[PDB]
Amino acid sequence: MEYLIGIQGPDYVLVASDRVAASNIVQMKDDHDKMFKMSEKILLLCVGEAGDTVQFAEYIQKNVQLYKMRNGYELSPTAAANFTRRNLADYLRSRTPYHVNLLLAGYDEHEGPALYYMDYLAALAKAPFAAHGYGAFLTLSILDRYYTPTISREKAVELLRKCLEELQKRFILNLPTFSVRIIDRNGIHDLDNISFP
Amino acid sequence: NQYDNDVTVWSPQGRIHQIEYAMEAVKQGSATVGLKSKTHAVLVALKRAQSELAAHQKKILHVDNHIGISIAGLTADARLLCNFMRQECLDSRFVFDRPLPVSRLVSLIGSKTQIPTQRYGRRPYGVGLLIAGYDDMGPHIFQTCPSANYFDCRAMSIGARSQSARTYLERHMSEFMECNLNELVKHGLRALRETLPAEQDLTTKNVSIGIVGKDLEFTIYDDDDVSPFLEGLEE
Amino acid sequence: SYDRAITVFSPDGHLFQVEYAQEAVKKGSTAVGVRGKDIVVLGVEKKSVAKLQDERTVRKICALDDNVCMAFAGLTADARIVINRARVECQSHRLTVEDPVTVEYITRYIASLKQRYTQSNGRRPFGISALIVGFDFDGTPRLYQTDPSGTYHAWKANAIGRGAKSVREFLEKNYTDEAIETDDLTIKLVIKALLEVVQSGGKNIELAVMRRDQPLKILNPEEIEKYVAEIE
Amino acid sequence: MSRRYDSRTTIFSPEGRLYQVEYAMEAIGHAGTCLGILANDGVLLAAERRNIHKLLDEVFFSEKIYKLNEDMACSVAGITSDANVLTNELRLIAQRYLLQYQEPIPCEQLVTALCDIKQAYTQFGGKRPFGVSLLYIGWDKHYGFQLYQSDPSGNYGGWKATCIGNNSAAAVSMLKQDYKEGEMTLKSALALAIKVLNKTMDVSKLSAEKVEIATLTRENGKTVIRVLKQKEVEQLIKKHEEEEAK
Amino acid sequence: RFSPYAFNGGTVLAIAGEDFSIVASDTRLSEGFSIHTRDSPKCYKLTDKTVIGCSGFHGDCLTLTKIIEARLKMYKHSNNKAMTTGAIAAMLSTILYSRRFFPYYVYNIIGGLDEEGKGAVYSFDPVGSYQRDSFKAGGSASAMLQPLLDNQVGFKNMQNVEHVPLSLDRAMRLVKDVFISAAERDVYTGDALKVCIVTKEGIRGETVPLRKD
Amino acid sequence: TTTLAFKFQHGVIVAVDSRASAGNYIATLKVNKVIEINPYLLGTMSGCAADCLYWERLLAKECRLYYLRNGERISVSAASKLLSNMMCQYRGMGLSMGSMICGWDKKGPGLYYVDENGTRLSGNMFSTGSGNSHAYGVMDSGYRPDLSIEEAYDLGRRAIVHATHRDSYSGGVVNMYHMKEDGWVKVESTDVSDLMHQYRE
Amino acid sequence: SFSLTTFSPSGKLVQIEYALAAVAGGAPSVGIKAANGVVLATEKKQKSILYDERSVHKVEPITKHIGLVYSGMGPDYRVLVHRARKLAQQYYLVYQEPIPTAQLVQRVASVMQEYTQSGGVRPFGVSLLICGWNEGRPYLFQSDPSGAYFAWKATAMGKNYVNGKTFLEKRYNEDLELEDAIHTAILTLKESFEGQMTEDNIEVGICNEAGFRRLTPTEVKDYLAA
Amino acid sequence: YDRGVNTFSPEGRLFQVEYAIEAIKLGSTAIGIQTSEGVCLAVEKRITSPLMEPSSIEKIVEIDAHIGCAMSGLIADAKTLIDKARVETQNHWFTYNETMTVESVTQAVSNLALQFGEEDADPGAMSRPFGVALLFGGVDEKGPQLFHMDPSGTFVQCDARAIGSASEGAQSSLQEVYHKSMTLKEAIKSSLIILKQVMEEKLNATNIELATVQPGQNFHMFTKEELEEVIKDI
Amino acid sequence: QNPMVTGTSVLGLKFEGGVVIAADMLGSYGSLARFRNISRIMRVNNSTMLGASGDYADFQYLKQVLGQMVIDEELLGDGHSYSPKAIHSWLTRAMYSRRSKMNPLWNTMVIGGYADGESFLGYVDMLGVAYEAPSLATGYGAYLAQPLLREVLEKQPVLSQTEARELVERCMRVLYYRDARSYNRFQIATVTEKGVEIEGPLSAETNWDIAHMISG
Repeated sequence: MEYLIGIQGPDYVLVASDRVAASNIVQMKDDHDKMFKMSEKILLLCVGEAGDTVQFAEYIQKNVQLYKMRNGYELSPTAAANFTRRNLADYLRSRTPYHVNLLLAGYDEHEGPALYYMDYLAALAKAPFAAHGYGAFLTLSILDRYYTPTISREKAVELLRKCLEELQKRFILNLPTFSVRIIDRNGIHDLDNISFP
Repeated sequence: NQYDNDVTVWSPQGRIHQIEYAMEAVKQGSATVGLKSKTHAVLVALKRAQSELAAHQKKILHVDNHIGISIAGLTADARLLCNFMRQECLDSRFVFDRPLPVSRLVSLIGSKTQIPTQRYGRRPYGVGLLIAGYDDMGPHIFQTCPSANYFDCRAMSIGARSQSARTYLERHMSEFMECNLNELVKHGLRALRETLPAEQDLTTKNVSIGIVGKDLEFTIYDDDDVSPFLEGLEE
Repeated sequence: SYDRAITVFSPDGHLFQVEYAQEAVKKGSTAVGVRGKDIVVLGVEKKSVAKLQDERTVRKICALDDNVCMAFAGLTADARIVINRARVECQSHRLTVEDPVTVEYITRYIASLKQRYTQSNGRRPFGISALIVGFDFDGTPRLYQTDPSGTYHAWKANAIGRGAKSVREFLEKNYTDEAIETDDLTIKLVIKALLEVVQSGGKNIELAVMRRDQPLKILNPEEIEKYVAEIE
Repeated sequence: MSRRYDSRTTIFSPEGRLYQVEYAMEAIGHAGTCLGILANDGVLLAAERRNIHKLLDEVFFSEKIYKLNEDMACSVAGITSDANVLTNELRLIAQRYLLQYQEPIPCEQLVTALCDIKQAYTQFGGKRPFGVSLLYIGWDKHYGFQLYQSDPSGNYGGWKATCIGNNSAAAVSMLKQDYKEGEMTLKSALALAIKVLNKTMDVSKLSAEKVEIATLTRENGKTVIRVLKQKEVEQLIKKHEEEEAK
Repeated sequence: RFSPYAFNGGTVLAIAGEDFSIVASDTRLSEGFSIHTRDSPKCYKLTDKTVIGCSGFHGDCLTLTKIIEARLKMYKHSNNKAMTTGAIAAMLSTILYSRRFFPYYVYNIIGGLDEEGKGAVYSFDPVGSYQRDSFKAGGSASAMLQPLLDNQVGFKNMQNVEHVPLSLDRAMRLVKDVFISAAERDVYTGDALKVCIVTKEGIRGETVPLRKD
Repeated sequence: TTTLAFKFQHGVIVAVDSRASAGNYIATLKVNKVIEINPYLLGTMSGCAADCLYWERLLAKECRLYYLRNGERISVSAASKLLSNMMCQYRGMGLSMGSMICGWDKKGPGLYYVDENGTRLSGNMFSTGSGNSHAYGVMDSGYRPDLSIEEAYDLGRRAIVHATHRDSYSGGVVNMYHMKEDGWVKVESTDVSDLMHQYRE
Repeated sequence: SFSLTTFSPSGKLVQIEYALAAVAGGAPSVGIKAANGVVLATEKKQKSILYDERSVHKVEPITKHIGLVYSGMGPDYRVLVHRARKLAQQYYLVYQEPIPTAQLVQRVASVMQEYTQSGGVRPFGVSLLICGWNEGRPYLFQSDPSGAYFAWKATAMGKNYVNGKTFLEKRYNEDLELEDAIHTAILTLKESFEGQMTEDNIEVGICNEAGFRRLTPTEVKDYLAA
Repeated sequence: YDRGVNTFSPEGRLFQVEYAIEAIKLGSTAIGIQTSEGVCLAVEKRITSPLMEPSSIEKIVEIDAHIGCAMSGLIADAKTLIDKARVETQNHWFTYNETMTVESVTQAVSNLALQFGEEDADPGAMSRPFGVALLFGGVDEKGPQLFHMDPSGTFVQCDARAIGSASEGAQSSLQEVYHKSMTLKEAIKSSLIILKQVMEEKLNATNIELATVQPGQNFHMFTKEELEEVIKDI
Repeated sequence: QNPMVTGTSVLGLKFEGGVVIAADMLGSYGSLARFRNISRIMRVNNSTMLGASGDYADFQYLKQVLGQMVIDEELLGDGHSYSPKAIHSWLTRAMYSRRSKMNPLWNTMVIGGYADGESFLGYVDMLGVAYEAPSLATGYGAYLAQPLLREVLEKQPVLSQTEARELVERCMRVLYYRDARSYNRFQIATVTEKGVEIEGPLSAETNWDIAHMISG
């Protein structure tokens, strides 16, 4: 059960994904990047059954790239999750139901940076921060204590280390390496990969 | 005039001119002849080359061990019926594990030939088919037409300049039943002599044959074994 | 449905329907394109509107992808269907293969459609001829022209539309290694290629450029006049 | 079947054009005169009614002016029967867009969507093309106030001002002369339609019943569309009534 | 209710000599513990150099035999040539996968001469995998015959013993005695033995009796 | 049944065993799991044997198609990309196939792992099969990014040795395939049993 | 499988142009919308006294509040009756309400639009007058073979419609009672129809707050007092 | 136009197909060669402008390692047929795990050519015949084989067959020069002599394309190396 | 699919220039013996015949298909007849497609035939198992009559109609004893060079004296 987490600040959206892809008792690829890029200001992060993550992500990814070419502009973060929800809902009752839990982040010149939560049943929700997997128990409860709507993006990553260290302490599965990115009006900004030497 | 446009339009004399011109295209090409005795049947096909550099076209299409056919008419139009006829013969041994009877096959081929005729938009097959086969009742020579009509003949010559060939076949028809396999090929090749002018007559290179028999499956000969078949015969 | 043959042969062997299709290609506006050294540049003349039309829908220089762009000369009708379904192939190729699109790969699938439309029952051959130009891997540019008949060629310098043969005469004569040397000389060649068929047109020339990793860029009217200012 | 009676629209003329499309543009010219203007404060639409009789009623909102969606509208000049087919298809494309992205469709996207359906019958199918020419108005999130004109061949384009139907050469000529680009707004430029509709109509004494005017303006973050009051349009014509004297 | 197949027993073993290939199997056909008939030849000759036995459910053997021969003669008339022993291998492998969702239950062993004249053996499995080996087995007794195959042909687990290439005389001793030993202890083998040998001239087939129980 | 391969500066080394068994009973000791695709592309086998044969041969066709099409010698990443697609069509119909993708292109000696559900994973060091767990331990003790080709085989040999030693389903004889720029080469086919006396004493 | 309707060099539709020419060559038909109801008057002309009048009626109801008349080819009108009635029932399934007049005639004329487009089918040779009552508003519409439906306070069609419109330019006034509008329509057809004027030849029906109701020959005989 | 596609003539010919074979007279002159040591095919590129790249246009493409191609008349008609020809060729090896014989190549193409029709079919069917004259060569275990195909769809084994505009006098000229055991290098000589004589432009490495197939050497496309050598070794 | 009209054992044996086929006239619904008069045996042209077991319902459908197929060749007058092989070949292939479609006809059939002095006898199964043996049984008759036949076939491989039918009379005599679903009525169909000859219903005399030997 891989773990995703994300946080939406006023001017920013902080997202973090575990890089470990494991099978049975061993880690296949521990640094494998789960973060996918829908467009310049809009990314997507998915977790779930192995094949469903990779495969279904290309659908939303390539089809949004087709939109920008016709109308000359990218979709809005709201239209993104919408277009993502219906396609996942239409394929939910099909012969091959997909198991994926995804966080959708993006920026807009009006709505600003946005974060949208989605389950495996394609139920869309707008929350300041959300997580996936079993790790959401040990983490999001900490965020409820220390979060404020005015929190700076600097103290964000500083706060995220408190939730991530609980995964190495109490939480059973390793997840040694974590990927961190942040999105604002200036575009995607990559950050340090947190590791415990 | 205005009645020659398609098959559906009937002439005031009650004739379809497209079917009439379908029989004309058969007369526009290589003349083949075949005959059957009480035992063996032979199909003599005349191979023609466009030039001397180009080789001779293949007028014989192998169907099955007990069945073979020669084509006279538009070349590629026989390819559609070929793959169909081969598929029908395979389906017979695929289900019944038995070779399809010769008379039953031609009746099924004549059906597929007639279906596109009355239906507008489908071109009728413009190639004639001379098919032979052997069964428990002996060999059979079945000549067809683009009109889908098919007969049963002791010997038949179709194509251009087949007039003098048929006249030779009628007078010698009484011998065709009692002759053995060797004499069937001889008189069968001398019947092909009348289909060509007095300059170019016959060679072993441009003439191929095939035979089917009691215990002998249908085989195809072109040059090697045909040379002793032709030589030793007066013309 | 509607099922019959449209294009049929002739007693001389030539195709009536296809020749009239290429005739409508020449009746359209004059479009040009060249394959530069490190870049590619497209251009097309603009029929002069009087103080009315908006240039958003009128623009005849489009982009199929970040790697490849295109221009068209002919009936504006059939041009938009090809642009749409080619962009679908660009995303479908990236959906099927993680590697990006190839200019030669996308070009053939385009002209292959016009070949299908010619021999299909009830369909019609298009009256458009499109210039497919883009960047291949390692940065090697490629310029290809389509045909209503379905064939596609390769061109270093090309001109389509009205007076395409007239501009081609200027091409073959004035195209040398001196041509398309630099980004400036490549653009000035496209302008001069549009100066033969222009009658008192002036500013009507609009240009476009794609530079290396960057996607198709439209030169502003003032940036166009900067290169047009030098003639004599 | 009877290929003798098959007209084969897909056949090109020896001049390299289409038979039906060329005759379709002429049929549009016989229709009523309709114009439109793109201004700063919004879009302007005015249409003449060629049908004139004492028994006419027109219980609907307007004759040649229809409402595509919340943010867009349209006019029509051409065959009146095939107009309802295109109007329904525009309402289908716009609402199917609202399903996926849950947002209003931009002006340029809805126009190019139907033009692909218009020319699809000229490409194949053997069915006759459409003889309907449509004007498009509305507002979108990006480009804002927009005015579009369509052709029966499927071609289209943006326009600041234009005219369709009868008197196309005279009206468009009179339009450009006094047209103020990005300057003269709804209030002022509304007097031009009445001025043009009086010149395009050969019968003098332009009547407010013989014409129809509708405008669309987004105010306070909400798109507002209405059909102008005939009693006020009369006073708007009373302006033009006193214009030749003063 | 309904079982798509039932195990019918039977055993097929094929050893490929240097220039020859010997294929031998019993005629015993049974269902569960019930016997059908004592003459049920598994080996089916296709072309001059090709003979194939099929060990498994007997009904699925005939359908493949017909579909194979359907493609064989169809290949012949179309391609004007017979299929090589190696060509039938990859052909039937694609035939098995088309039915993958409704798997044929059989053990297919191809035998005959290759293009070089050597004996070739191709062993298949119900899912359609294929491989080439000098000696293969199939069926229930295939488990019991392996040590005797790894001894005479295999030469494994002996201390400094010369490795002689197998001969026809040894094979007739080997292949029979391993079946004589298998038919004793295994219930699914016996009642007769048929041997199919194909050389450059053609097929040579003979039948040798086994224990009647 | 054990299949392992790992990427390194000098190319990739593929090390598998020869024994594929049905149940506790050994089918054949000499089974060849490694499958040939192109001179520069080499396939593997895991799980169902027939599913590896068919699809990689179908991919071998696809590798020829595009090569008979654009003649570009399709990249290794696009290979597994095309393989992922075709496998996701029948996903859920019962196809279980483990496998690996080895090859060399302009990017380098690409190594990719493909699952039954279409999972596509690149990386430096892989493994799969029943007894694969015994391989990770001995292989992960010590590492040099740049491998000496000889001791690299020894690291591959000693892996398979102790791996197949603990696992009952892994065994037979050693199969070893080095990867090179132009094309791969088969290093050796060696018995596992006789390699013990070396390591044993 | 091919549409025979093409554009004339003048732009007119030749097949539809001759469609109305067949409509004008039929029996005259008129209608008037006044006060709370709408009247439709048609003339049924048999070929002898041997044909039953009450067997087949030209005025037919569609739904409770809607009815239709016609002038043109008889058989072409029977196709529209089945398609209009079936369309109104498909309406009642979705919205569970009676169908309004504007919604009905729209999609009913769409059937005319389909057969003037889809291939292998000739256009209709009929023109229908639409009568409906919804939400207190009387609705009188006129449809043509091309499928264009308009709105009319009063109208005339069929034969001698030019003189029929001339009567409506005078005899038709505003604030006119429905009963007087019926006798007014009789005065309109007084000049057109000749010979013996009876209650069986003329066929009249109306629609009002109580709904569309066809008139019996006995009631028409009282309405013939003029 | 006042005639059908399948309408028979009073002389027993098809209006459609007759103009097909009549249309191919405007194509580019190309000649195939069958030798005891291999198969040789040459084609004239017929470039209408220096800006047009003769390297991008290819009238000879590789289906299998044995089989080559040839093109004349309308180029895209051949590309449509070669596409499906390469699909069924790999479908052969996908099943039988062997290379398709030269005969089975033309059998698949002859089937695709015979399917031409309009009514009573799907829209994905080819309505009119191709204006291409096809030459399919190759070398297999049976030895070198060269086949000729016209819009009719027939295939016949022949030593050499001329196609294109000059096919009239070229085919009679190929008869005279080619005889007996004449090999590859000796075939290229008489090939470039007859082709250069009939075409307008002079022989050049970029004005024509040449490729050969041998028993030991598979299909090998001649680059600037081999092309510039054979033109000066003529 | 359902318990529909289940059948009983089916016995057949080759002899010189002919085939003996015997089957009971009892249809059986579940454990109940319900229909005691039915026609199990059908004559197919002159030289061939068919009899079956298992579901009698599904048989009549496939029994009817053969009738229409025999008409096809009789209308042609080609001078040929369906061989027992081809019918046994068509039957094995036709019933085979029922297994791939997951709707198998549940039956066990036996085909007698006489061709040019060589009498063909054949066996088929629902699942498609087919072979040729001189003695064929169905169901528990394979557990009873089959070893009794092969006991005599060892000493007398060649038999005439005399001892063949007389042995079959003794075969079904045991089917009363150890087969609970058998019944008194049975039919004897003999195919000779004169064509199929089907005798009417017959009975069998049996000896129950084992009952009185218990008290001893």
